[PDB]
Amino acid sequence: ETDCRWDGCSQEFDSQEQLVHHINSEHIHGERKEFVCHWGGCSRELRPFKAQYMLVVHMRRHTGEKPHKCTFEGCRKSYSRLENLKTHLRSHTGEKPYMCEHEGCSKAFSNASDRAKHQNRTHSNEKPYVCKLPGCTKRYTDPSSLRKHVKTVHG
DNA sequence: TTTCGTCTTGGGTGGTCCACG
DNA sequence: ACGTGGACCACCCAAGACGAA
Ligand SMILES: [Co+2]
Ligand SMILES: [Co+2]
Ligand SMILES: [Co+2]
Ligand SMILES: [Co+2]
Ligand SMILES: [Co+2]
Repeated sequence: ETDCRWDGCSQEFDSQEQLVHHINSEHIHGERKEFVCHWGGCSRELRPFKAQYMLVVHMRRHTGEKPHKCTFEGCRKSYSRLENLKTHLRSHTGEKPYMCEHEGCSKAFSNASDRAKHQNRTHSNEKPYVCKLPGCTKRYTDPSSLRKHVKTVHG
């Protein structure tokens, strides 16, 4: 939010455009000696990336930049991951390209991942969002059901 | 080369919604 | 006679891998 925080760099700024410009040119762009974020609190410190285009997407965490805009006139939602914008898209249509494929369900998602939750969870059997308050033994399929409990109940 | 493509896997929030205790 | 608990979903989004452009 308007100011590099790359280790040592001190450019404050005016527009996302510029900052998210400076990074790719200043820090991520050039060099032939390995790409790693060096941003303040980076949850990976220096867990280098494989390719360097991968770092580049990562910053969008740090930067805030969701550059894949939606097209459907009127709507103005970006994302910062292509995959995402793709799905955000279908919703404008109803496109559920992604059927629960396996064992014999026939239900489908606008996207792959939600198809994989449902997919594993809804045909679960186990419930691994077990609450961890002693004298409960309360477990659910999804973090949401859990979460609601450990706080409607405990907490 | 590197980057994409698209999938897999995985860490979240807000909620409907209704059935059964 | 019935309230809520919790299964299931919608959106959120990071990142591997591995091959294709
Ligand atoms: Co900088
Ligand atoms: Co970082
Ligand atoms: Co849109
Ligand atoms: Co299914
Ligand atoms: Co509990």
